[PDB]
This record gives sequence, C-alpha cells and structure tokens, in this order.
Amino acid sequence: VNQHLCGSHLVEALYLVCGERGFFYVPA
Amino acid sequence: FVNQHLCGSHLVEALYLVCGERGFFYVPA
Amino acid sequence: GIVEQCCTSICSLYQLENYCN
Amino acid sequence: GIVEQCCTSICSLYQLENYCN
Repeated sequence: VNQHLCGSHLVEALYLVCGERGFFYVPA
Repeated sequence: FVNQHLCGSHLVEALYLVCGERGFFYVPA
Repeated sequence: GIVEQCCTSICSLYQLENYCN
Repeated sequence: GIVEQCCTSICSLYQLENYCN
C-alpha cells in the first residue's frame, strides 16, 4: 500500500517499466 | 500542462506493462 | 476502482500493480 | 532526481517512466 518507492524498490520499479529501453539510476 | 492521468487505452496499456506475466482483468466503462 | 484512482486522480505504481492477476 | 520524486514524494507512472532510456 506504501505509495513511496525507496531504495532497491525504485531500481526494481525502473527495471519493470523501462523494459527494453533500460535506464539510468543515481541516488545522489 | 503535462497530464499524469491514465485514461482509456493509456490505462489498459499501463496495466499491460506493469502486470507483465501476472496478467490482468480490465473493464472499460 | 482503478478509473477513480488512476484516471480521475493520479495513481502510484503499487496502486496500479494492485489491480494485477 | 528519481529519489526526490518517487521515494520522498509520490510519482505517477509517467514520472517514473520519464527516468527511462
């Protein structure tokens, strides 16, 4: 139910939704 | 201004993506 | 339901994912 | 960044997606 995507859950969400584009992740 | 709302085909298509192998059930009203 | 949540309002990823299966 | 938008705050699908490529 948590709205917030934090930490390794964020990288996982991007894995999912970016598919064959892939992505750039940086925490800063 | 840019729209964040998912409606119609856009919502079906989000479902399609996020649900991947799990599938989904959908009913447009 | 999802229209009220994701179309009328703005929904987060896990609210969307909750409508899967 | 993705952390201000989706973790601290709540992002929409399209906001999350905007971080792809």
